[PDB]
Parts: sequence; C-alpha cells; structure tokens
Amino acid sequence: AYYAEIMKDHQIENKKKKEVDQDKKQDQSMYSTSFKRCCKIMERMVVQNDQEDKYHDYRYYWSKNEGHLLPIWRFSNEKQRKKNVTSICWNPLYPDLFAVSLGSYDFTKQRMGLICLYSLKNTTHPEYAFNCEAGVMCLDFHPKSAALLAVGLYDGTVLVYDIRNKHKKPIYQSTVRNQKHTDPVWQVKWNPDTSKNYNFYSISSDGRVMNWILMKNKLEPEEVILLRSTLIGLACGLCFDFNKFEPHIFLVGTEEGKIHKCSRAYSGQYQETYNGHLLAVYKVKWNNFHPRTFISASADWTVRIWDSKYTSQIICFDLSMMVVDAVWAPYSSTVFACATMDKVQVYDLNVDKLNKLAEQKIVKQPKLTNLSFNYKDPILLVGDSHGGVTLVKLSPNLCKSGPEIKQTEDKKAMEEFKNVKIEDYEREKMENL
Amino acid sequence: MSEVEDTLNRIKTHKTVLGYLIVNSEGGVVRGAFKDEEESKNIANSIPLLTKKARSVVRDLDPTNDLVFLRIQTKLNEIMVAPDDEFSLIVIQTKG
Amino acid sequence: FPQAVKDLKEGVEKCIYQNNQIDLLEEYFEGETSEHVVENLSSKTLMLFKD
Amino acid sequence: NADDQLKQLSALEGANGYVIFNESGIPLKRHEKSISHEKAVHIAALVSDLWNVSKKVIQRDLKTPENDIEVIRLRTKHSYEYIITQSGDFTMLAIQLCGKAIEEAKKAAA
Amino acid sequence: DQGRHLGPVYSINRSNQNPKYFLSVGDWSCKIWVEDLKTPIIRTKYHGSYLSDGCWSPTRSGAFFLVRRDGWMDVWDYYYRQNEIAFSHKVSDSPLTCIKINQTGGAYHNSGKLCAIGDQDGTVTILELCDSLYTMQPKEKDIINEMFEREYRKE
Amino acid sequence: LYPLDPHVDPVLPEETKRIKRYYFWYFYQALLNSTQNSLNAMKYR
Amino acid sequence: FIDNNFNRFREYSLKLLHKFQSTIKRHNLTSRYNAILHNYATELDTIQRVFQDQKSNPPLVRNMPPEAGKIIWARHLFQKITGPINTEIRRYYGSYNTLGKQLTIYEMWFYQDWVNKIEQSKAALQATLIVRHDENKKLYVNFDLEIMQLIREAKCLDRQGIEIPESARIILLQEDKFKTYYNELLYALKEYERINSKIKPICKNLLLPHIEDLDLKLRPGMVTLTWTSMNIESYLYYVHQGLKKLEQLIINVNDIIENRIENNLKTVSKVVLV
Amino acid sequence: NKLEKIELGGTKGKTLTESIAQIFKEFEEAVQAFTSVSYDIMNIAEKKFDDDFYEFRSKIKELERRLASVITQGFDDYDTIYGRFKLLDNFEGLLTR
Repeated sequence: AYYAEIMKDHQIENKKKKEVDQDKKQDQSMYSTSFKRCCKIMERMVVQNDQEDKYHDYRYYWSKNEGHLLPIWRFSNEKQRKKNVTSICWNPLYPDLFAVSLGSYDFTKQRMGLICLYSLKNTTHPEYAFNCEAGVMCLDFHPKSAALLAVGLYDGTVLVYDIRNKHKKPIYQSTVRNQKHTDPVWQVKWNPDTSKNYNFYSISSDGRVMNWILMKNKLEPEEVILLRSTLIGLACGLCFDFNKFEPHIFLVGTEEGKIHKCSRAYSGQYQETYNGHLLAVYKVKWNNFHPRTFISASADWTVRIWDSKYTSQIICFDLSMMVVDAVWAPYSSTVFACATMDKVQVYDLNVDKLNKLAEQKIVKQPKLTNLSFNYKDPILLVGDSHGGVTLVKLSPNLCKSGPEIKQTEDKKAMEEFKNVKIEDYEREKMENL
Repeated sequence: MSEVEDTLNRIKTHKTVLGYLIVNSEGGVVRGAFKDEEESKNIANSIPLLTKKARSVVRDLDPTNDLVFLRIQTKLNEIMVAPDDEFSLIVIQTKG
Repeated sequence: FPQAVKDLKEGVEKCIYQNNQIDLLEEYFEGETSEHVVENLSSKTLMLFKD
Repeated sequence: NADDQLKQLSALEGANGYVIFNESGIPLKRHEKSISHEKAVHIAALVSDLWNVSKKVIQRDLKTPENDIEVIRLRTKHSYEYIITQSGDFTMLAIQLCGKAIEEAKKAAA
Repeated sequence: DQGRHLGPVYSINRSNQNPKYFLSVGDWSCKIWVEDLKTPIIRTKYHGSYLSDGCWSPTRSGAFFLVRRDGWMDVWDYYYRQNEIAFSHKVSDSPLTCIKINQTGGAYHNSGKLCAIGDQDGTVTILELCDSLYTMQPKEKDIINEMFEREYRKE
Repeated sequence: LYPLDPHVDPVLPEETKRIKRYYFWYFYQALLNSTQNSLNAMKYR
Repeated sequence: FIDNNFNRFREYSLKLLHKFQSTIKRHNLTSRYNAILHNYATELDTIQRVFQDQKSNPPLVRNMPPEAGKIIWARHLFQKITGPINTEIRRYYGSYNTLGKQLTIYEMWFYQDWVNKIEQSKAALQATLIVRHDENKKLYVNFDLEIMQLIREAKCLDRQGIEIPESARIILLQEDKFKTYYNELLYALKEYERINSKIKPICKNLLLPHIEDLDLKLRPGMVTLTWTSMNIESYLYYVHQGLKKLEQLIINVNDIIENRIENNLKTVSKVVLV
Repeated sequence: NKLEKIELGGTKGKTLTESIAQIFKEFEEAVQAFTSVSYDIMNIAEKKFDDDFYEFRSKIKELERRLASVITQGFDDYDTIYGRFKLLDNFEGLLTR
C-alpha cells in the first residue's frame, strides 16, 4: 500500500506490462513471458534432482606423473544420430553455455545439419536449435558479444545467427553475388577487433581465406590470401588460426599437407612454409601464453609441435590410430589433447618428454570427430560420429607453478613463467638435435 | 507454440516424476496430469496456500524480494513449485 | 544439543554445496535485445498526382 | 566445540547468516552479520509457523500418512536462498547467495 | 579544364548540414565540389541514360538522391559505401524531369521523409523513404566532414 | 505495360474483372466494419 | 636407463638416433641397433595387423570419396612401411611381404575403378542442365553427385602425385567453371522460389502468365544447352535480367497493394464517422 | 618520403592511410638506423657497409611488398577507369623500378 502511494507521488517511469495478457478463453490461455521462465526453471530443477549424484561429482570430485579422465554427461538426439559432431565452441561471456554444430563427414553421404547450443544447466535437450540447408562444418562465437554466432556449411555458404533473436532464421547469408567460395567451409573464426564493425574470417577447400564484414542488409567480402608448383588449380585448405599476440600473422593448414604462415598485409606472398607433414592437416592452433609456437593434427597419424622461426617440427607424437584433432589447454601452456579412434590422450611437456599422462575411451560404440577445451574450468568436450557430445573433467595432478606451491608470490608468472618454461623446454630439444 | 506446451510435456515424460499441475492464481486447476484424481484435487487446494504462506515468510524479512521458486523435500517425495502472478507450476518428483 | 547442531549443519552444508554447483536460474542473454538487425531500404509510394 | 560449527558455516561459500530455533521459538545462536535477537525473534515466528503449517498439511491435506518434511528451500529475487532443516527438536534457517551476489558482496567489502 | 560536364548542368544543390560541399548533376554522371577548388572532389560513376535532377537529404549530409531519364531514382549513401548505389527504385516507365525533398516536417511527416518526383507523362509521385535513410545514423556528420576534408587534401 | 513474351497471351480479361470485383468486395467489407464500429458506440451511450 | 627408453619407444625411432650420437663416441652399438630394429619390428607388426583388419572397411580422410580414399590410405601405409627399412635380412622379408602386396592389389584396385567410373561420369555430364521432379512440380539442378565425386578424386590423386588418365584430367582442368555455373544456378532457383513467395495469393492467377513468361525463357536454357554449351555464361545473364524484370514488376504491384490501397482500406475501417 | 604526402582519399578511408602511416613509420625507423653511420664513411677497405646494405636492401624489399599490397587494395576500390588512372598518377613518381 505504502509503495503504491510513493509511485503516485513520484508519476516518473509509470509501470508498464499492461494487462492485455494472452486471453483466448480456452485452447492455450496465457501459458507464455513470466510463466515460461517458471517452466524453464522447473525443468532444470527436476533434472538437477535426478542427476544430483553426477552434479555433486562434476563440481568437486577432485578426480605423481599420472592423469585420470572421467566422462560425466552425454548430450545427443535419436533423430540426429546420422550426423557427425564436427566443430564445437564455448561462449566467451558464459562458461556454462557451449555450442556444438552437427554436420556430415564422408562426402558421398550428405544430409541437413542442426546447430545445438547445450547449456550445462539442462543436459536432456538443447537450449537453442537451428535447422540449416546442409551439414554445418564450422561454428564460432565472437569474443566481445557472444550473441553473434559464426556458421560455415557445404556449398561454402557463410551464415551469421543471433541467439537473442526469437524467430531463429539467419541474420546474414553469403550468395554468389557476395562472392561465396565453392565446395565447403572447414574452419570459420571471428576477428577480436571491433574498430571496423565485425570481422568474420573463413577458409574453404577451394582455398581462399575470406574476410567478411557485417553491414546493414549486405555482406562485403575481401580475399585475404590465396593458398596456391607443377599442379592444377588452387591448393585446398582444411584449417586456419590467428596469433592472439600478433593479429597480422596467421597459420593455415592444407590438404597437400604443408602448413603455411601468412600475413594479412601481403596477399600474394607466403611469410614461411613448413614441409613437415606428409598428408592433410586437420587442425592447426597457436599455443597459449607464448608467440611463434603451435600444434597441428594431420590424417598421417602424427601430432607435431613447431616453432615459427624453425622450418621443420621440434617434437612429433606418433600414435598408431589416426589423429583427428589436437587442441592446446587454455589454463596452462605445454598441455594439449589428441583424439584418435575412440582414444582421447592428454600430454604435459614438464611431466613427461614423450609418454602420455592419461589415455581414456569416453565412448566405445562410435569414433571421435572433434574435441574442444573450456577456458574457465579444467573440462574437455569430446564429439562422437553419432552426434553425441560427452564432456570430461581432467585430474588435478596436472597444473601450473607445480615445482613449489605458492613460491615467490609472482602474479606476472601466470602469463610470463609459462612464456619462459616453453622457451626453457624449447632450448632442451635444440641441444638434443 | 510447441515452446511452453512441449517443455511441460517433456518434464511429464521425464522418468521419476509423478505429475506436473498448473494452479491458477484463484486456486484453480488449468492442467492436472497425476494418476489418481484425489491426489490432484488435494494438491490443487492444499499446496497453493503453502506457497502464499511461504511467500509472506520471504516478504516479511525483505518486502522488495519476492518468491521466484519454492522446493520442499519430504521423506519419500520432493515437492517443487515455481510461482508467478498469473499462474503457478507445481511438480512432485520422487527422490533418487 | 552439541550432536544436533553438528548433525543439523552437516545436513545444511550438504544443501549449500548442491546449489553452489550451478546458478540454475541464470537466463543466457536475459534482457538485452537483438541489437544490430538488418533493415532493407524500402520506398512506399503514398499518392500519385496527374492531370 | 558447538561454536566451531557456526564458524564452519560462515566458511562455506555463499553463506551470509544462520538462525537456530528451539521447539519453543527462542533463537539459540545467530550470526553477527544477520541482526541479533531483533530479527532472530522475527525470523522464528515466520519459519515456526511455515514449518508447523507444512508439517501438518503433508500428513493431512495431501492424504499421505507418515511422510514428515525434512528440508524447505525458499529461492527468491536477487540471489537469497532460505534453507530450513530439522535435527531432533531444534530447527534452523541458513541464508546463502550465488556467484553474482557473492561477487557483489566481495566488491562491496572492497 | 577537368570538371567540364559532357552535357548541360541541369541541377546544382548544396547540403544544408555542410554548405561548403555542393553537387552538380550534369549529363550521365553526378559530381561533388568544394567552395574554392576548381576540379570536382568525387565523381560518382556513370548511369543508365542521363540525369535530369538530384538533391542532398536536408536531414542527412551523407545521402543524396538522383533521378534518371530512364525512369529510375537512385540513392548514394556515402556513410556506408562509396563504390555502389544504396538502392535504386522504378517510379514510372515515363522519364523523370525533376525531384524535390521536404525541408522541415509537421504533424506525422518529419523532414527529408517525402520525395516529390516529376514525370514526363505528367504524374507527380511522393515516396515515403525508409526510417534509416532520412534519420541521422551515429557520427554521420563527423565522418562525411572527415571524408570531404580527405578529398580536399586529395585534390 | 510489362512486355512479357510476344507469342504468349498478354493477360486474361476474366482475371482483370475479378480483381476489380475483389477490391470492390474488400471495400464493401471495410464499409460494413466502419458502420459496425459506429453502431457499437451507440449501444453504450 | 637404456632399457626404460627402449620400452617408451615401442616418432621414438627418430629419438633413438639422437641418443646413439652421444653413444657413438664411446657390444653397446650392436645392442642399440637391435633396440632400434625391435622398435621397427613392433611398428611393422602393428601396421601388418591393421592392414589385415582395415583393408575391408578402412578409415578414410575427412570428405573423401570411397575409391580414391581407399587408394590414398593404402599408399599412406606404403610410405610408413618404407621408413624403418632404410639376422638383418629376416626383418626386411616380412616388410617386403607387405610392400609386395599393397602395390599389386591397390593398383589392380585403381584401374578396375577408373576405367569403370569415367564412362559413367562423362555420360552423366552431357545430361541437359536442370530437371523438375514431376512429384515436386518445382525447378531443381540436374548435377549428378558422381561428377563432383570424380573431380574431387582427380584433385586428391594429383596432390599425392599419381598419374591420372588424360580424360579425367580434362574435366579437372575445366572444374573451376563447372563450380561457378552450378553456384550461379542454385542462386537463380533460390531467387525464383523467393520471388514466387513475395507474390500475394490473390494475384497468383493474375500474374501466372508473367511467371509462364520467365519459365518460357528458362525452357531453351533447360533442354537445348546440354551443360557443355559454347555460351552457357550468356544464358545465365538473360535469366538474371528476367528475374530483375519480374522483381521490379512484382515490387511495383506489391508496393501499391501493401502501402497505397491497404492503408486507404485500413483508415476507412477505423474511420468511425460518429 | 613522397608516399607520406599521398592522400588518395578513395572509397574505404583512414584504414588505408593508417596502414600507409604505419608503413612510413617502419621506413623512418630504418633510415634513422642507417643515419647512425657506425664505421662506414664509404671505406672500400672496410667490409661493414656491404653488410649494412644487405640489411637495408632486405628491409626495402619487405617495404616494397607492403606498398604493392596497398596499391592493389586501393585499385580494387575506386571501380572507375578515371578514379584508377588518377591513383596511378599519384604513384607515377613513386614507382620502385
């Protein structure tokens, strides 16, 4: 009552939410926006009580040169068992919400692809669905505004979505008039810079690195570089990555097998080439907390660690089964994960020089299409060939500043002692060879 | 819409859930999806009074702060209620 | 009383832990609208004049 | 020994306050951050009614013989969370926050 | 010398926002000038048939509307793109002999919203433009001043 | 005015009448809705 | 310490040579040679077991056709078996018992596939331009999946470096074109469908003979062209001209109906005259 | 030195001139390092200048590749035979052989 008289006293920003409601008497009365929240909350809290045993483990089960990987939850759909997981990504704002992009591998068989944004909140079905025309190969989130979702699919069409929008149609599309690349788009990434609107980067198997800029009801394409010898056509490209320290320098993997370092500055020239690999490189990724160092994972069952200055690899990691993808750990440098024919394998360079710390089989029935790392917590995501996406929390035996616990009290060390330790390890391999 | 009417169908189909019952602000049954009617009639009358009584508890301590979600936990059963001004959603989930 | 407060708190400590795992009420992109939305340039002919 | 648990409860992440009640209604022990005796008499009257009402209703109005309530979790606006348990005769009402409100409380302290 | 139009200069106009900068719509190709310089700063393409008339948006410095004797109107919004047309629109099969735009607004219709266009048939169409085209976009007047200053340094 | 193909028939004279009759019938329906709005205001007073 | 390094080895065969450079200065050399040969034996044995399990249903590279993928894999294995080889004769026999096989089987494999696929590709190429499915009653691109299959194979064989029949190379040289046409068509039809959705359902009868004007301009482009025409790129131009003429016509019609007439009708319905 | 003075003003703006400015700054660092003239003084007997030339020649070859990339961007912009011929005239004295 008292509060009602204060609103009458001070009529400044009069209370909206006018009582039009839904009405309609019968056949779906209201059941719509405040009540939707209550329905959504109820669902999650019903799940929570049945998964309480797994949720109590997930937070603080807490899992000397040994590692242990525990699979917790599997997110799948029985309609969507035909498609492969391909690319996965986490929202930069929210560490709970991640997006998986189901598409078709194996070429000869081709179906439609549905992008699924699974929240860690609700593990039963996705938070958002997105039906598309062909199989979605690459997915990514824009580091600044996590709503902006970058999509690549077959016939090299580039899609942009907003999670905010309710209608769930693509905000943007590439056409033949907007110079869309042919064949597919294996990898797609957002440019962190927001000075020139919103820069979206893509690579095709046609082999043209395309920079896309967001405009009002139009997409402006710009050819960054061409992949390009006594052969026919342009060289195929299966992955690219931009160095976070130097935005000019960016690496690109090829079907030829030869990885290339490339500048945004000079379009028709290569900075350097690496004639290490023998077959198609699936994923190249720069290491965290150090420049001029990166992993690549190729069809030829070998995972290799380069330094940009050197022309050949520093270390290789021969596994019998095919290497599918390798991804750097974000929390610590000198830690990466490699998935091979139902076998996920994590390494640490400080703990062991060659030998694997931990090897685990998340799921027995399928093969593993892709894995991606969370930046907030120690948790790896692992995709299956049957569109199933299992997460795995790593052991605390692996960590950073390990030699002595809380020694010297260096805040700078967490982004510098990591920069120093790979250099100290890098020198060791140069003495060996 | 598939989205409210599907999620409500999904939580019912979900294993170890006795039934979801929507209560109208005037203590009335909009949807009631339990096995025996006595339980559904009993839940329709009894629980929305507990939620109004439990709303006055949180309200007295801080009259800005309103009830968003109430969960009771009994010996055999759990009782979870998501109250709103237009409608209140009620569920009974057996403890694992 | 000594046994009750230990056994009580250990029962509440259990319920604190469960709710601290995940927020469960968080709404992803709550409030903030579409923001940038593509707007096609139209030209509506209101009225023709003529002799 | 019986004080160390009150110290152990503030140590749990999120925990603002606690208030314990007798079968009577008197508060046995409360936190210093939540108001002492003034709110502790107020917060007893509500929960003792809320409990005895709900205790009663589940045994009668649900028509379920032998099914006593064990916990009550009133979740609210902001990030408050009022947990009510019962060990023997005595009861209590803890108040936790969430990451967002914990972070807000740490910033306010800073 | 250089700026000489290939046909007669059928319409001149200068922006109400920045009066230093004026455009002249001669023959196929519109041009833009500066209040001292001899040669034009920005030539804008050629077009299908000649141009009869063209004017700046009184509200917005960036965009200016040309009308072609082919029948089409074509809009050049220099805030977004300097290479291509913003949008083109068929008004009549008969040619367009004149355009005028509403300076100052009242009742429902704000400034720069309605565009009266004169046809050779004798019909006069009034086009309600999009709520983006007449309304000012963020940092519009600053960007076009910087662009024109850059072009003045060019010449 | 649209040229389309020389050899194909320009339009059908039946359809040209239907549109006029439709947008006659649509205006008719609008004049009923207009009058019905008027008459409902007389019941309350 | 030497025993523990050997166990970790069974990539490691490369790391063993770095250790043997320091040991080269000082039967310690023979034992090292034996340990390297044992590491080669294991790798050959693991390949040998794999090649007898996978041969049937092998694991290909991502987006790879079934024929050329099964070739590349069996030539990937060849390149892996010929690393270790570069008493001491027994550990070459068992390897040459593999290298003797792969080529003899997976070359008889190649011929079999590629005399048989080419004749079926070229015919499937010279097959009109587009075909509508009588059940669908909608325009649809007539580009068989077997041509894109062949082209992508003919690329993958050039990359690993195998010599290709000149017939299968002619198609691969032109490739760049047959992608640009296929893209331009799939845009044209997605634009045609989009256009026939913009039209309001009251005027579909009215504007039927204009849709049958555009359709009639397509028909000679459909059947007469047979894909490999002299001037296909000329036809795609006339199509896009046609669609633009139908757009500007529809937008005029749709504009007067959506804006001028319907506003005047709405204002009448809310006019009240009391 | 002429490159700094050039203000093409064409199409997409500032972003190109900013890229030209950063290019001019890199040059200004190189010529400042050359001005140091440590030993040198056109001494034939000294084999130090020849090494300093090779260092400077490499920096110039890197600079000439950045100029060629900037010219190709600026040409892919104007999209008019007149605008493009005007661009050339600006760099007519700035052709690096």
